[PDB]
Amino acid sequence: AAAAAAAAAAAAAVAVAVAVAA
Amino acid sequence: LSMWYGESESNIRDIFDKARAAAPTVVFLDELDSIAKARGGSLGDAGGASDRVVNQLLTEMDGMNAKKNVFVIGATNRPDQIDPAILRPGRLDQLIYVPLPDENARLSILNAQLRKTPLEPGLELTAIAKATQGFSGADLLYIVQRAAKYAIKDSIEAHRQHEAEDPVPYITKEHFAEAMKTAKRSVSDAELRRYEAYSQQMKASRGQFSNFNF
Amino acid sequence: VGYDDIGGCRKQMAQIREMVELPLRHPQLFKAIGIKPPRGVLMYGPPGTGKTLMARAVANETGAFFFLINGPEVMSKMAGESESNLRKAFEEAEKNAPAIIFIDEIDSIAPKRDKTNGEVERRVVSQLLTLMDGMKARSNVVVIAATNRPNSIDPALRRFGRFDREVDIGIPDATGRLEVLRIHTKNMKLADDVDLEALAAETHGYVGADIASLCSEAAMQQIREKMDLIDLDEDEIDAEVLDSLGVTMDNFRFALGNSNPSALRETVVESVNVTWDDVGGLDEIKEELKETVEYPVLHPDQYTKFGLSPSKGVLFYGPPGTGKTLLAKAVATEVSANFISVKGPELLSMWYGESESNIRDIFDKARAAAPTVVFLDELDSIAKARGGSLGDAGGASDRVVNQLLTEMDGMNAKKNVFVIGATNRPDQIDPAILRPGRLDQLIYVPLPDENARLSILNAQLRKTPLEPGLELTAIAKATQGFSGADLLYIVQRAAKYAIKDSIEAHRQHEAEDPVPYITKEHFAEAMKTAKRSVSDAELRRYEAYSQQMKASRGQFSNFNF
Amino acid sequence: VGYDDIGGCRKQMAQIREMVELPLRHPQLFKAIGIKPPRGVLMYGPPGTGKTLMARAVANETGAFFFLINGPEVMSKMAGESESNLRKAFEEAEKNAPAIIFIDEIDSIAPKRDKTNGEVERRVVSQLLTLMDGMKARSNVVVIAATNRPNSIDPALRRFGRFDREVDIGIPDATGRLEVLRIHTKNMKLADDVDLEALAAETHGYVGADIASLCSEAAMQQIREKMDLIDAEVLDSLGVTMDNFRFALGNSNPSALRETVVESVNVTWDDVGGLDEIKEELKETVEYPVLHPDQYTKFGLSPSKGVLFYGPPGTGKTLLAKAVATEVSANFISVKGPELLSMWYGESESNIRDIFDKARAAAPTVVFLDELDSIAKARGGSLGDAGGASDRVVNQLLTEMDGMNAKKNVFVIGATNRPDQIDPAILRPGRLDQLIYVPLPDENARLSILNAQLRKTPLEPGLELTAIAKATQGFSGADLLYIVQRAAKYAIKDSIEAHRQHEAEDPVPYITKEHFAEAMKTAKRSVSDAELRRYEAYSQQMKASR
Ligand SMILES: [Mg+2]
Ligand SMILES: [Mg+2]
Ligand SMILES: [Mg+2]
Ligand SMILES: [Mg+2]
Repeated sequence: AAAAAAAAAAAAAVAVAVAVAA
Repeated sequence: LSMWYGESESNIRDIFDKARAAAPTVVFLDELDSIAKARGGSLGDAGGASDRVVNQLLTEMDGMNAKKNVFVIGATNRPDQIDPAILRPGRLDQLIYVPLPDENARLSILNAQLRKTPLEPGLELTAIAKATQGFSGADLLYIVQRAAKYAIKDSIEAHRQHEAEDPVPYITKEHFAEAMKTAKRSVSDAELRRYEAYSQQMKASRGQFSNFNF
Repeated sequence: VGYDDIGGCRKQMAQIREMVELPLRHPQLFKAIGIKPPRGVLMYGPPGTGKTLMARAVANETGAFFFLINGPEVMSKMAGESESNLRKAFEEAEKNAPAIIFIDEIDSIAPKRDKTNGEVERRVVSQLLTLMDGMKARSNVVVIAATNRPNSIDPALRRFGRFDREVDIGIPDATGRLEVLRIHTKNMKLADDVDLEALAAETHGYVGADIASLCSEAAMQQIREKMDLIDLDEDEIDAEVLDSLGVTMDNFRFALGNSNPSALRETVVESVNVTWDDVGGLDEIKEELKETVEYPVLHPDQYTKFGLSPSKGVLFYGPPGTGKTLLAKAVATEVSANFISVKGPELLSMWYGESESNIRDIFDKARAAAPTVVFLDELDSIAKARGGSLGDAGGASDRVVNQLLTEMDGMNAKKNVFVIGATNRPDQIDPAILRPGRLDQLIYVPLPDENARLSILNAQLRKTPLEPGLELTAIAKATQGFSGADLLYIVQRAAKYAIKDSIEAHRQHEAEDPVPYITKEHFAEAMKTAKRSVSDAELRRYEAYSQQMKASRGQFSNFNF
Repeated sequence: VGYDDIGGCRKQMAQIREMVELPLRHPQLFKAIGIKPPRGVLMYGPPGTGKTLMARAVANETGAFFFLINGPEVMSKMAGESESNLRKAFEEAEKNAPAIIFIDEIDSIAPKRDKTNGEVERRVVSQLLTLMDGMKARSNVVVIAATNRPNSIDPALRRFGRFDREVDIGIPDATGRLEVLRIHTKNMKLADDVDLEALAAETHGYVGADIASLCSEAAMQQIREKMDLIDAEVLDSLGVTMDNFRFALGNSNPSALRETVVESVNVTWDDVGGLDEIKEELKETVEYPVLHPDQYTKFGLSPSKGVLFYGPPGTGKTLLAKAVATEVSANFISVKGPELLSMWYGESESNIRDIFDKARAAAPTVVFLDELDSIAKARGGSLGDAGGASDRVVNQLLTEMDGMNAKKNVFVIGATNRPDQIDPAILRPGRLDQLIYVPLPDENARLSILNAQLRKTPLEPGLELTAIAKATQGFSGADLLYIVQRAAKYAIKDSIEAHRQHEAEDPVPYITKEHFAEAMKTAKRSVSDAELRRYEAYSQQMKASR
């Protein structure tokens, strides 16, 4: 008989940065 | 606030959802000028995250929701940075000005702060109140703390002498006489006149108003 | 282990013991009162506080069946097997006598379903939820959980029926630490010189897992001392040296001076050697600061009898190189409270809100490991007049200042955290942070006077050998406008000339200790290039600001009641 | 590799040695004293110091079983497999005799839980926590770790019972480097002339593998110079001279500073003319602390660190910086003026603190802050972004140069053109002690400059430079260089003309008096008299303060 298997690795996120003007 | 994208507004939505879920609820927004500033000022921004945050606050405090008895209280000492939309009636309708204490208010504050402290039987606070003119509650607290410090110093040296061979059951007149020579006013006349000008501009908004009959 | 091993938290001990034992010994009271006891416990607190010890003690104490489940022990690669393992565990636990199930490190099994993105974790959380409270809920089975973070747990698990009662296993106080020391030093061969009360007083932020480390490494120091010379035999040890094994007070002092609280392990400040005798002049400032930092810690009973909270903050302003940072170093060296040192912009980050996160983290660590002295060097970087940043960097500086304000004075537990600020431009600091309650006393550190300069010279030349015929009074009188940095420069230049003469003389001697100390001519030649560091315009600004403070202060002097 | 192979760090070696060996050798003492030994170590420090080497040494020497765990080798994609790998490793280790486990590069496995987005990393962190601390945690099993970023680890992991003591395996001292050289040079055949003590004294920031690289490079240089000279007996004549080691040392640099290496420019003390007093004062200030620390510790004082050159442009301050970088033993860190700045928030200060951290790590070091007019300026500008970052950068500079640090022989060398615009707190003693003014050279100074510039070039035997030196009275070293360049250009033009004429049909192997006369008729005198007035005013104000 056959069998299944589960797998959950990761994803991709988004960051936000702050800048300084002059 | 959070570094990620949208997590600030997600957190705001979660907090207000909890507030309206466990109603009636009281929500205290300390220093509203930190998160709710006038929009568009930032020339260089983090993708306009502050603008999105203030818009989220606006929509959640007044939008397509119900009135489940949730009371927003803001406490800020710089009312010039707050966006006008937030200060609209129906969002934050009551603007309460907390001015500097008068003579009877300084006396009340001193008694309130000395309600759990042993005191000299003959000590009166009317002189201290009459002598602090521009002081604030924090300044009166500082005076009280210095007096307590001098009392503790006298107690410690007395106990040291006792061990060498209550000496100070309660604070005396001298601990205030010696503790109020370093007291100072926290708020200067520049900030005082700025807050007075702000109050008077709101009063000027109330133009041509008196004891009038309909 | 036993019931006496866990010391420092008797309240939590009793709270757990109630539902762990009483409903098993005599349920007659509960059947009389008509209400069933709680059947869910969640122990949370900082690491090393004693959660696993409490679980082990319960296991050793109760005669009931015990089942321990580690956090990631349940997960398997097959789809639908983690929940099968959980079901097997719970059914086995329930099939036996009234049992206890301990789930360690629940932050792994049971995260919030809404924030996670996988599928097996959600399914495991749902299985756990239905096992804890569903149709045919439970039968005299009590579940205990331990975690370091309760906020990262599914809200459905933080409910009555699943985890009704949450015990807070927190940092011990002085008495609790004394109990921990007594417990951990009851089986070793101690010396007669040990007073555990002094140790429990001087140890401040130790979570109880650091007490064991301190004791063990102190014992290792003692054995090292008695091994280095008395018996270095790799073959066998004679019994005589074993009997002379007493961990002494000097060993405990060494162990205390080396170790630090586990919480502040990251932020340990590298040791610098400054002393109260190393800091010349400023005697009034020295005594005032010593009182402000020692009285609330040494004499809490006095403050509690007087019903008033101590003054905490203090700011130093004055011309540069006058002794502000030196005083900070001396404090960090010879005060008994923990020290947290940060430079001015050290805690800034490009990410959005990360500076605010850093500030919150450092102040939470400071109140957690209290009493704690936090030194904020060069406030002008992180705390400027809010609203004056017309050129917007995103306005993050305003957010930083607001966070500082409402972290030094807000909704907090009023723990012992003292804030020393040091700046040389007070006019640029926001007025809202110079108020009492945050930075109460504002101390002007002025330029030295004649006696102060003489004392500074004596302090700086405390260890350097000097000519017997040398006198520093003329040097102190000659300057009349110098600072401590300038006097240090004069001393260093004299050293430079002395070392030059010594090196050239030794080289000549080798070619075919002539100078054992600095001399009058060395000082005369090092004083030829002496210069003032601070001009008068900067001194004029400082005196004008101080006079403004005096105007804010001079209204009273001394009054009559 | 045994314990003898590891060298340069004695305290840490003893710390791991006693814990790993004595409990497994004589547990009778622990039974007598009634305390169990610590069973956890986290070795940290900069990369390439010998952490893995010490682990290998203790593994190879102790008779206890050794199990090796790598960082990413245990991770997987399936749900619940990395934790299974860790469980298998720990149970296999505990099944046998008392054993040692080594989790190399633990910072990859176990970052802070709160600041991660995945889930498998959190589960494996929790698995490590439960394995090391828990009900019936360990029995005669010792755990050792190695990492480069201790602060990027879960604080729950840095507690007693998991990692009892964090030993700092840092860079070695001069003696430590001596033993490192002696250890590494034990198998290769060396020549008698070279003495390793001088090499150890000369090297300052080299750590471990840096010395290994030095030895390997010296051997390779010796082989390459002999292999090209020649086309059994060759093996006998295999010896590495002191010249090979000198070559390798000159061509090398410590790993921590390799990215900050400066392009080699050849300048020497004789290549800078005039300024003898300033040159001698700088030499004293620089090589006194590093060559003779015994005298300084005998007198119990610290040495002056900072220096600032100011004056007209081109007079030779950057030339002195080059000369120092070439002719001092301490490491050099050059930086342009605004090179450290950045557009992001809180990054220009991070830049400053990183360079200072590297400098004080690889001490002694000379940091040359060039054009302080940009970084320093004057704190308290014209409000807004005109000062918003210019003040934060200055405050970071102040607190890094002086305050809450350990004195570790870091000499800041400044160079400016309008020092009146510098923040007064920077100029304070203890930050920039020496305020050296580098004036326009006088007649004899100009003569010295000319002789220095004309050191390596053919000259006519009957040629004198006194007339050239005296006929300027207002020039700078740059202007004299310009005169020399024009003279050389005219001479080489004449040479090319002669060569072309000879080809069509060494003619001039030296520069001539007429060449100098023709080149000198168009001179510059670049520095204006207003700049000289300003500099004289500033200098006399400084002297009045003096
Ligand atoms: Mg535990
Ligand atoms: Mg300082
Ligand atoms: Mg390695
Ligand atoms: Mg240059």
